[PDB]
Amino acid sequence: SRVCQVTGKRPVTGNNRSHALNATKRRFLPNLHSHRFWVESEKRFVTLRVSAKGMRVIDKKGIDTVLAELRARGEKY
Amino acid sequence: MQVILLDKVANLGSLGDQVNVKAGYARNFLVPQGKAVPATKKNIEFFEARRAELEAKLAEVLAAANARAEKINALETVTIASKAGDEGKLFGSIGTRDIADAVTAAGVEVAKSEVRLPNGVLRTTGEHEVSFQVHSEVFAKVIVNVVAE
RNA sequence: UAAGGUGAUAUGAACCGUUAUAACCGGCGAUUUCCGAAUGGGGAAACCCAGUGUGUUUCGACACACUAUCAUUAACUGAAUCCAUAGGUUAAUGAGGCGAACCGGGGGAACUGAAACAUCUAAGUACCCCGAGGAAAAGAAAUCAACCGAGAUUCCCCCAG
RNA sequence: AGGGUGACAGCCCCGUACACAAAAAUGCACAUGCUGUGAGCUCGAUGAGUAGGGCGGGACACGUGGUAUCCUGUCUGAAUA
RNA sequence: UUUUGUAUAAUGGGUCAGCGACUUAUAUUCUGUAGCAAGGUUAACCGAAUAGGGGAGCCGAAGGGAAACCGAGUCUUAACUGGGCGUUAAGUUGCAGGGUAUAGACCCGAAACCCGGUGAUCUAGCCAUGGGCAGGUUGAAGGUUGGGUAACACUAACUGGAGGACCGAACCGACUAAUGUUGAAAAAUUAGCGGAUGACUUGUGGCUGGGGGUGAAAGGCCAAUCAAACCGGGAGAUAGCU
RNA sequence: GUUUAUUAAAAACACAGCACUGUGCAAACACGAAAGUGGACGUAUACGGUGUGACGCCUGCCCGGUGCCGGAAGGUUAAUU
RNA sequence: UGAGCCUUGAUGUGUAGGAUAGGUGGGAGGCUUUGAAGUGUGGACGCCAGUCUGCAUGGAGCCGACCUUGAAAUACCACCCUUUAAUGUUUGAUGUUCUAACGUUGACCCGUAAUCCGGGUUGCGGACAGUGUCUGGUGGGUAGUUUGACUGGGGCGGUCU
RNA sequence: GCUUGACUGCGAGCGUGACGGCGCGAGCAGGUGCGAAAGCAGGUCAUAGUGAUCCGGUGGUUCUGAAUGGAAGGGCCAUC
Ligand SMILES: [Mg+2]
Ligand SMILES: [Mg+2]
Ligand SMILES: [Mg+2]
Ligand SMILES: [Mg+2]
Ligand SMILES: [Mg+2]
Ligand SMILES: [Mg+2]
Ligand SMILES: [Mg+2]
Ligand SMILES: [Mg+2]
Ligand SMILES: [Mg+2]
Ligand SMILES: [Mg+2]
Ligand SMILES: [Mg+2]
Ligand SMILES: [Mg+2]
Ligand SMILES: [Mg+2]
Ligand SMILES: [Mg+2]
Ligand SMILES: [Mg+2]
Ligand SMILES: [Mg+2]
Ligand SMILES: [Mg+2]
Ligand SMILES: [Mg+2]
Ligand SMILES: [Mg+2]
Ligand SMILES: [Mg+2]
Ligand SMILES: [Mg+2]
Ligand SMILES: [Mg+2]
Ligand SMILES: [Mg+2]
Ligand SMILES: [Mg+2]
Ligand SMILES: [Mg+2]
Ligand SMILES: [Mg+2]
Ligand SMILES: [Mg+2]
Ligand SMILES: [Mg+2]
Ligand SMILES: [Mg+2]
Ligand SMILES: [Mg+2]
Ligand SMILES: [Mg+2]
Ligand SMILES: [Mg+2]
Ligand SMILES: [Mg+2]
Ligand SMILES: [Mg+2]
Ligand SMILES: [Mg+2]
Ligand SMILES: [Mg+2]
Ligand SMILES: [Mg+2]
Ligand SMILES: [Mg+2]
Ligand SMILES: [Mg+2]
Ligand SMILES: [Mg+2]
Ligand SMILES: [Mg+2]
Repeated sequence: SRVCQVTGKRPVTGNNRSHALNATKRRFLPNLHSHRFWVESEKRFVTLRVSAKGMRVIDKKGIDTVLAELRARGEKY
Repeated sequence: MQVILLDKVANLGSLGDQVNVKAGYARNFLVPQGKAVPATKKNIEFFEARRAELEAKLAEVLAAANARAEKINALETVTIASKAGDEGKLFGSIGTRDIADAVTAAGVEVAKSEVRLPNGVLRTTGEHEVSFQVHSEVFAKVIVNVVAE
């Protein structure tokens, strides 16, 4: 599913509004990308489906700290 | 992204320095190779430990280089046995162990290696310059007056 | 507890019992076919077909037990690839499905009303889905107030159509 | 109270008020015991891709309106008593 | 009943019996009636439970002004001879009732819109696997021979057995006519008619699902239902109409 | 040959043939929020779409409009800043 | 190939003049042997007067109160304003090249006696492509709807204050 | 010829309209013009020459100003 393993960003629903304010149901999808992340703690590439923000979160927290939060959430990576 | 370097990098820096790198370069290249590691509030002391475990164990030695090289002006009067003939010039030679065991009398540590003798072997009964290898850069001083014997 | 009893249509038959194992009532127990989450594999539900391990046999064949999946943990093992890791086998623990309403969450109509209609309305209603519990959610101020002070959340009546 | 009994029963019957009762199992309360969880003091510490912002949406009675406040899909991004 | 007007040949009713339509809740106003009265009354809740307590509140006793503000006056205007609204009138809470409002709102009744399901045992198309086509005809290519060219070209005979080929049964279909039209039958029967080795037909099973399918295309067919199926739900949709 | 099962079998549909156009393969295109699947275990003598509709003689003038293709100095022009 | 900017090297012709006076202070001479001053001349700038610069050999000298002059010497120091050359350097466009993201419905290896999947090795592309958010355009492909009344029936026409 | 009464605030009372509204209006206050003065003048001989509300805009006005001082916005007056 279109969910980020770091953040848990999933598609959220909303409305498209026109100039006449005609509302129509629509989805907001995250900016999900599969990216291989270097885990130097383990000498291994780990592949995560992640949002661009989760990519920012990994840079900040470090993939080592992040993955410890994932295996503390199930979330087999 | 601010990161430090574990090696020299072409158009960036040298052997450890905080510089600002695009996230993709650091993330997709610099960190997967061993060319860098970010500042994470730890590597400003942890890989900055090769510059702080360094200084935690390099700091106090900068002073030893002096006290290991100061008390050699105390005597300035040493004379060592060796053969010596006419004209004031010598018969034999002067190695380094000649002066290494000579001034063990003077107490504080002295060696044959951490003394250095010139390429000439002091074949004179006359002042010919010598120095001590106390510190590698700072030169310490040697002059012995070989006993004209 | 008892002189009456063997459920009903429902009579009859053959019997039990009457001073305490008749029946009846209650508690703990026992048995509890097959299907069905159905779980050994399959399948047109109540059927078909096994495997392993024991113990039995007159050597024709019998009886019982275990054998799903997933998750977790563990042990053993184990690639490409030296390490390792994936992967494999087993054990143990737990889950699975059903169920009225209430609850929380994820999605989300239109008729209709506007005396047409699109904003708006209907309505976060109906409906679908996930999950839980005896209730759930919420909850101990980064709240209100107005220079006086109140002192978490929830529900009721007012404030007020 | 009621329900029955050959028509309408306080006294025919079953019952009702009232009084009593459990081998066995069990509930909710109490007391008490084994096992595990930690108070009390003292000094420290005070939740960052977060708050906030831009874009698009939603929620707040409040339809973006002069619109605070909450949530966030996207891009960003502090101070830290 | 509906109408200007109905014996009307305008509507409805075969008959009887039974059922079948102005309700309920909350707000609001007017009337009546009762209580108290410049005061009336409590709500939730407490409970000494239809008591009593609870006066938080609501209405009323003052209005004018957009408002600050003023106040039996106020606003207006620089100010009124003035003018507008007001002062000179008891209300309030119950009970009953008449209206209004929100709710299905007097009852019955649409076509339809939307949500979620059920359906390809009919039919349409496709997929796989099996089957069926009596009998009779025509006689393509090719082949062979004779004939003919320097050799190819070539022409009778035999052979051969092609074809969305011919006639015609089973089988598949349905052009005409009659019958029947509360039928034997919610599409048939009778006589004739078309195809009948193919783009054929048929059995078994399978796939496609509703704004979707499938369609040699008729808006045809998708279980006697199709310009959006069926069932259930929204739902007592709405109905200025009958 | 096909068709309005149940009032229309036809001049309608289809048809071989013709042309135009798209498509270089992870093809276009289509079903699918997606994965994927068909196309096709095919590869431009192929595939999809459109129109015409055996065969024969042929298919004339018009690119102003609308689309399609291409071109690009200038003008107009969104988010953003 | 566009621009800011630590910081320095160039930019300062009312004219008096020895001839190219932003300015206050710090001060009386700064540089010249990690080379003075004299020559050719480098590509700059210029009021047509020379300012400063690259280099050759060079080897003991150009530079004030100078008298004048509203101003006293680029003699040194120093913050600083008109001007204008460069790069460590910030982000802009284009072009080329790369690889490490990303892709691969290429080959090969293992998982695995598996045309899925994953991992691995390799090649090919490669910051493209592709996807998210935002945005302009297109958009009966699909949806929701509108498309008036009077009227000697309706429609056409005419009319609507 | 002179001028700005095509004035500002009000308005007894009438008229005409279902209403919204439209119209006529002496006289009062203030200020003006014409005229020696009486007086006339609140547009044009009259009756057509127009468009509700909403949403906004502009100017004025310290009416209001969500702790408070301001401001925003709102109100009120004039006009689009
Ligand atoms: Mg079984
Ligand atoms: Mg099974
Ligand atoms: Mg609607
Ligand atoms: Mg309507
Ligand atoms: Mg709406
Ligand atoms: Mg926002
Ligand atoms: Mg009539
Ligand atoms: Mg009539
Ligand atoms: Mg009559
Ligand atoms: Mg009659
Ligand atoms: Mg009639
Ligand atoms: Mg009649
Ligand atoms: Mg009748
Ligand atoms: Mg639906
Ligand atoms: Mg549905
Ligand atoms: Mg058929
Ligand atoms: Mg035939
Ligand atoms: Mg025939
Ligand atoms: Mg048959
Ligand atoms: Mg027959
Ligand atoms: Mg027939
Ligand atoms: Mg035939
Ligand atoms: Mg038609
Ligand atoms: Mg049918
Ligand atoms: Mg339902
Ligand atoms: Mg109805
Ligand atoms: Mg409804
Ligand atoms: Mg035919
Ligand atoms: Mg027909
Ligand atoms: Mg017919
Ligand atoms: Mg045609
Ligand atoms: Mg034709
Ligand atoms: Mg173009
Ligand atoms: Mg349409
Ligand atoms: Mg509608
Ligand atoms: Mg009409
Ligand atoms: Mg006057
Ligand atoms: Mg006139
Ligand atoms: Mg204002
Ligand atoms: Mg405030
Ligand atoms: Mg304030």
